[PDB]
Amino acid sequence: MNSDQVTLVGQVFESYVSEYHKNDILLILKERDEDAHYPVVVNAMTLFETNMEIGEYFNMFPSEVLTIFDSALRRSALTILQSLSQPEAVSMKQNLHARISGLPVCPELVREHIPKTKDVGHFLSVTGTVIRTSLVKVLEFERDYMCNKCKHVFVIKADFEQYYTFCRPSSCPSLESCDSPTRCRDYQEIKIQEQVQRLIPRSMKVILEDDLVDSCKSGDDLTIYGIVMQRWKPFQQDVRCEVEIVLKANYIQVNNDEEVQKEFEDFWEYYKSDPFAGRNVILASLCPQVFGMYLVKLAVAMVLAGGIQRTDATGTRVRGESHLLLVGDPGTGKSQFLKYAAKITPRSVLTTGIGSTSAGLTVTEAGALVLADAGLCCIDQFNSLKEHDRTSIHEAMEQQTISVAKAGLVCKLNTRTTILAATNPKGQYDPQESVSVNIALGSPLLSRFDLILVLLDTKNEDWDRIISSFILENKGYPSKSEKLWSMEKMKTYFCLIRNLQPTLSDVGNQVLLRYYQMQRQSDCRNAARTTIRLLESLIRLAEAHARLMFRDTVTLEDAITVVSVMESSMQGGALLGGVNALHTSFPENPGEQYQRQCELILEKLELQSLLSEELRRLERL
Amino acid sequence: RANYYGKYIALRGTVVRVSNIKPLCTKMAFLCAACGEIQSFPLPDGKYSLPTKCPVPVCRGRSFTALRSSPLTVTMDWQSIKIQELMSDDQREAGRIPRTIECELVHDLVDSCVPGDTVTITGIVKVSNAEKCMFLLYIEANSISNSEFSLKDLYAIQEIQAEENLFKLIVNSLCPVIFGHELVKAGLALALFGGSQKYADDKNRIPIRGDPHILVVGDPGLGKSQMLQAACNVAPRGVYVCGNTTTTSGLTVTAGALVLGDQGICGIDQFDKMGNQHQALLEAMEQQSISLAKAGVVCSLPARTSIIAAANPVGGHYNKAKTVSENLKMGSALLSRFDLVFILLDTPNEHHDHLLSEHVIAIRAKPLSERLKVVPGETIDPIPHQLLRKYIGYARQYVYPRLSTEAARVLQDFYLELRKQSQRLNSSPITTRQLESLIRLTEARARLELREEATKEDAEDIVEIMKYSMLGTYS
Amino acid sequence: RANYYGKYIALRGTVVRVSNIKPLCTKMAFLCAACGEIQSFPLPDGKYSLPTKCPVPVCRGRSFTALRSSPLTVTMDWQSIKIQELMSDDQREAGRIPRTIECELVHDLVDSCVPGDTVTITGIVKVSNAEKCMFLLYIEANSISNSEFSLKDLYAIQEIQAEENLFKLIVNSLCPVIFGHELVKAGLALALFGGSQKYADDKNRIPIRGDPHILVVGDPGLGKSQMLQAACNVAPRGVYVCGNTTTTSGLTVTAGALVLGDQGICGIDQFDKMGNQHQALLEAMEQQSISLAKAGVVCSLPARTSIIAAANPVGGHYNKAKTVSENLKMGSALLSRFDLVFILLDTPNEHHDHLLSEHVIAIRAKPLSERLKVVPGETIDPIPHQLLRKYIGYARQYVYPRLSTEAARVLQDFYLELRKQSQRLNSSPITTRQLESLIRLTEARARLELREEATKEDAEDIVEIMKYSMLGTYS
Ligand SMILES: Nc1ncnc2c1ncn2[C@@H]1O[C@H](COP(=O)(O)OP(=O)(O)O)[C@@H](O)[C@H]1O
Ligand SMILES: Nc1ncnc2c1ncn2[C@@H]1O[C@H](COP(=O)(O)OP(=O)(O)O)[C@@H](O)[C@H]1O
Ligand SMILES: Nc1ncnc2c1ncn2[C@@H]1O[C@H](COP(=O)(O)OP(=O)(O)O)[C@@H](O)[C@H]1O
Ligand SMILES: [Mg+2]
Ligand SMILES: [Mg+2]
Ligand SMILES: [Mg+2]
Repeated sequence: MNSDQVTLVGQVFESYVSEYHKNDILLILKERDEDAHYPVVVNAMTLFETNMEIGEYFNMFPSEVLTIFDSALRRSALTILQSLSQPEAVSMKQNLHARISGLPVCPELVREHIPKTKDVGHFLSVTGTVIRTSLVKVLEFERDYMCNKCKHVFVIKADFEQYYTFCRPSSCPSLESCDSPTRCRDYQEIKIQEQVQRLIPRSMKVILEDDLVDSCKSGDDLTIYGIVMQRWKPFQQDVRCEVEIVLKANYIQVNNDEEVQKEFEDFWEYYKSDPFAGRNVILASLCPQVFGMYLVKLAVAMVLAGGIQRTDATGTRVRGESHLLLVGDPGTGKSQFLKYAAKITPRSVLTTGIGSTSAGLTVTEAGALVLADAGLCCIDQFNSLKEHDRTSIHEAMEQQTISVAKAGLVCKLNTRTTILAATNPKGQYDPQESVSVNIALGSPLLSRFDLILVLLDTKNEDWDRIISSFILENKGYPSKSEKLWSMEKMKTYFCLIRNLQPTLSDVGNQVLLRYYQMQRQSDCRNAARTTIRLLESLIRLAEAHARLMFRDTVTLEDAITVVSVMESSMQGGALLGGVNALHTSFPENPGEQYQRQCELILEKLELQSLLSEELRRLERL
Repeated sequence: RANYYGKYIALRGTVVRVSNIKPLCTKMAFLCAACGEIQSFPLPDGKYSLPTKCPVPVCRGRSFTALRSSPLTVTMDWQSIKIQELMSDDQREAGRIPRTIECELVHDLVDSCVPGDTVTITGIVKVSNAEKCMFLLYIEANSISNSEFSLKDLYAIQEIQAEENLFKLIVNSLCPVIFGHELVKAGLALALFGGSQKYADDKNRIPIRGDPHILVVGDPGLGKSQMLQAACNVAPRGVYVCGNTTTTSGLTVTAGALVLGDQGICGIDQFDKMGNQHQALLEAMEQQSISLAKAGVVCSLPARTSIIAAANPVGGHYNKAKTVSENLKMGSALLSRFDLVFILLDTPNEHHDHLLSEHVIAIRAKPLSERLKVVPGETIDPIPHQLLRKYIGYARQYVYPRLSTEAARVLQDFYLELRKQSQRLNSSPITTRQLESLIRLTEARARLELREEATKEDAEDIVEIMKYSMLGTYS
Repeated sequence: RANYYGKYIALRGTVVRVSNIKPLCTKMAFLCAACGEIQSFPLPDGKYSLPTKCPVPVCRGRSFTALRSSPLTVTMDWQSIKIQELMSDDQREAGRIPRTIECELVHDLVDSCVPGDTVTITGIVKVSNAEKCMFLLYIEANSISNSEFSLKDLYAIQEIQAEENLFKLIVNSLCPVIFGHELVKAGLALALFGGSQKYADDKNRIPIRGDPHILVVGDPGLGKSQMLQAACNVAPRGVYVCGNTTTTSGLTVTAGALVLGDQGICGIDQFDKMGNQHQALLEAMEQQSISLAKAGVVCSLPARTSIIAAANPVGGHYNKAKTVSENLKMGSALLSRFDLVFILLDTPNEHHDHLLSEHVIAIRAKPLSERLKVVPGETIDPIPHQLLRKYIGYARQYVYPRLSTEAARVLQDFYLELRKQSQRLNSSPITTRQLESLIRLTEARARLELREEATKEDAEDIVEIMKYSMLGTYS
């Protein structure tokens, strides 16, 4: 390169670092130790837009720029030390480094796939996970060997391209014709596997150096801004030489459009007079290959909504998710719902159940529950799930954490997953002889499931004809209106409402408390659904219903909806009556039904002081 | 073997052993002695050599030093592929696997193939070294394609279509040794062709399988072990497996039997005797896919099968005065998946036994049940199985049948009187699966005659056959 | 990592891989050339070298010959130990094992450590070779010690001792989330501290264990899975293991769970599901030692554990009209070793549920049963668990309680009326273990208040907690 170019580049970086990076260098100067290591973080877009010439000089030879910036940082530190007013609690350090970040979003610099052979000497950005990890080891850099046959000492260095080997020199750079270890560094070796979510992918062997050692973990998402170079091997006569692709790291990250919003507020601002029309439209687009079955489709959305985790200070943490289980005669559509819900959720694992061994349901290696962190694992054929395995999940289903010390290793892992289940009612189902009798599951397990919906096929002469016409005429989506919704829109909708944190209110909790106190003993209090875990779920479902309607303040409507749904969930013994889930259709007008439901609920449980306020609010809208 | 050395030829096969990538160098540069003028010797096929002479202007050569950093060095990709050659012909009884030859992709290729294809490869044939004058054979690829019937095959299939009674000729030629059992052979013929696949609502699809499943149950000695051998023989891809030498690890993926029977039939014998693998194929046959058997850690593979099973009652001979449920040892889950479960009986008649004895000694020297029976005094010469094999392949990839408005009414009416009648009586519960099965079987009787319609007679012919495991039999 | 090269530092850790002993030479001699004058070149750190020059009187050197028999050569011992660092701080959720640094002992040391210790090592840091410019890090020992609280720790523990009601502030601080269940928390607090170990008759001893064992049995949903988590958290050394993924080789030495939880808590959850490993712990918790599991060929190792277990009745909910033995599915051998077995019931009250619901919705926004409760209207701010963790350590190795004459009379009296009433009534037989357990627990109620006595109310506080699994509950 030209002599003036590097000088101008160094001037640019030193000016930028002196203008925008005084606090960090001041902090770095005021530290103990003399010569260990100290990095500096510098953004790229700002200095790229400050001068147009630096970018062209940078993104063609990404080797000299780092050294020039290191020299600029050194001279800046020297200048600051010279112009210092408190030279007592300060120390001068000879080891500085550079770390650039904030690369543009150009398609050819944010490539997700590993380059084949075309990117050598190009600055790239890759993302992926971690598989293997080596040990901390120390290299030798430079020797300063004894001077032979001459006087001036030699400062020969090592070469990276030859696996850190040393070549014996014989031609001295001496002016005349006469021609004849307290240094340490750091090292590591890591393997990166490309993610499958955004895609079998191959592996990238990344090499770390200096401070980057002991800064990565197995099983985390990484983003490295490194250079791509080639590593050779010693040559053998009359064979095929071997090469490899590596990635020298220069920076690391531990990371783990207004149009979509504007569309969402347009949608939930148009539906202002009628708030339940939006909810009806949301529920209709779920699994639109099935006719009817309002309650189950609402329950699936409520379960998939989620909740918030609330951990106490010292040791304890409570559950913040929900679980669902369905029972019914074969041929009702249980598998369709699981298949459809296995796709909307970003991360989901589909398993057979009885065909899955103990290596998946628990830890062995990662199984199924641990592998589905922050996701949803679907469970099928729960009738005979290998009773040992069927009972060895009580710990991880309620405490969200496994605690195993098999073979004297003492390993602890985290698992937070919503479980969906569907099993056949072995034996001819009866209206009486509650689920604990027909399916014969233990009471401790038949308490952690929030909603248990029962499906029964009975004698009717209308639903059969409607479903026969639906199947035969091939009338996909009988509502020919072009509202629908695409699957990507639903995925974005359910991936965006997970960020809101609703807060409880006073017109709310009183209703749930009175309902729980009333239900704790009416005349039979069932046998297993009247424990303390009932109220712990009545809040998690009422809160989840509030995150599907774009708000963060629970009101009377959410409480009424959740109470009605959960009361309908409890088959047989109840306080209003049981309604079959399958024989339910979308109401033509939801406002009148909501008003009737509120008037029916708020009379026998004495909260009449709220009914007047609610009717006044409903009238004035 | 020997002669085809350095001669351009062409091949055809599949891919099973796609490997990783690793670069290689072909024109890496060398250092120069004395003066400058470096050079870029064309090193051949990745074998290190030395420039014993250098052209240069003048003087001596040598200059034996490597300079593997200059931009003069050029690199390119590499790959390795193994090809297994198809069944083709020469059906020798020996269990010798077909020979395999390796392939090498040079540049701008790679990631153009996936495990399992049908590819045509043309390239030069060279000889490797150091697998010591002991070498092997491998081919350097030059062009790759991706994805055929002869003219005579077409002429034959049009003449076969030209027959006046195509259904009789194909139902009475599957197995001519066995006498009688018209309806079971008709059901097997219907199963061989198959139905259509529905991709409705492309954005989410959730596809539904389009093939039937038939189980045969009856007394021993009726001959229900050769109607299946012939059916397995006449198929583009088939496999026959017993019910005692296989386990859960055998039928499913560990490449199981179901995977090998993709787009074909995987008929299983001695079905009743299984007692531990019953709950291992419900997911596979219904989900139309199978996942990994190691803790269920994704890695799913397609498995399209048309499983055909034959079994005997639990107590040997089946007595006539009991209930049907206890004589099969099957739950309500696995008994409803199958479309047709034929029940056969052995009764001591007079005329039928006489005719059967006459046939079995001579070999060693209107409802849809009589129009198919052969009245003696005519020639019903069967089509060779070799020609019938080439017919199914043409049928299954050039015609996609669909239902018509007229035919759907009959199926709907049948379903309506079936449900309202059997919802009170005691029998297997009738779900919505039977409505889909009737559609699938009506679609099935449209690929045998090479048509794309649904006539009223088409739907009427799937009513009489259905009344052989349903109501027409439970009594 | 890099900077500390050849710099004197100090360490602290545990020893786990004591190795064998093999000698090495440092002052080996060499032969001389021409004339005599054998020399004793200083060979450095066991690396063979050659004396290219010999001082001698005059003339050439060479003399490259070994003479490894003269008494000039000396030999010295050697060893190799690895050290793993303690938990210390930085409680990251990541499961990375602490870094291990090797150690080397030179002379006059060796046989100074055994597997399992707390040692401080000071020595120079050096770099090895030939694990090729690739090396590792190891430390040459210079001095060894064997086996501390800061002054602020003494001040803090003194201030906590200065509390006016020390019992309440520790019984209502183990887990503040759970409402109610005061007696079980008191029992857990008593078990956490422990008692005294009796070495009576030192010449033969036969030591008797000096720690209790607690079991909790009750209906599901009462919260008996977090009071144990909190108890395990506040301990100098604690391990928590489920009862499902562990086998006989897991709990016992195959390094089992019990040996790892030496001098601490090894709480086990889901105790009822175990049906095969029951008979593998009676010896372990009774004899206070465990031998080898390979044919029992000696090789014993200490294991002091304070097992805490929580279990579920066999029939889910526990019915109120049955016998106690059938609702537990436990014999008379594994039911008598435990000192206390709390039985909890779930009944639908009107005030308790009203208060509990208010507490659980607010969190998301005289006999020894009333003096421990907290009435509304005052602050009971708990001690942070970090400070309480360092209090048990001081209370465990600086105070040894001893029974007094006055307190023994009450225990003897209680045992006397217990025996004459268990003679006739039906219950678990009252063996001689009850008196020893009462002595152990009365000793326990002398270590929480940091005292060495046994006064009357100390012994009276143990007759009321005892009446919650005994007679006070059998009805
Ligand atoms: N409302 C409906 N509309 C269309 N098809 C349906 C409907 N209900 C059920 N089905 C059919 O029933 C099948 C569902 O079977 P399913 O009951 O999930 O099996 P399993 O009992 O093994 O879970 C689907 O293939 C679907 O075609
Ligand atoms: N209709 C028939 N014509 C000629 N042979 C028959 C007929 N039915 C049965 N067989 C004879 O019975 C044998 C088949 O026995 P099979 O009934 O398949 O045994 P399994 O009941 O164990 O399957 C064949 O060898 C065949 O010769
Ligand atoms: N007194 C209480 N106060 C607050 N939460 C409670 C109380 N009792 C039980 N819980 C709730 O019950 C859960 C504990 O369940 P638990 O009864 O330990 O299950 P198991 O019976 O299987 O051990 C906790 O998450 C907690 O939130
Ligand atoms: Mg299913
Ligand atoms: Mg057979
Ligand atoms: Mg527990």
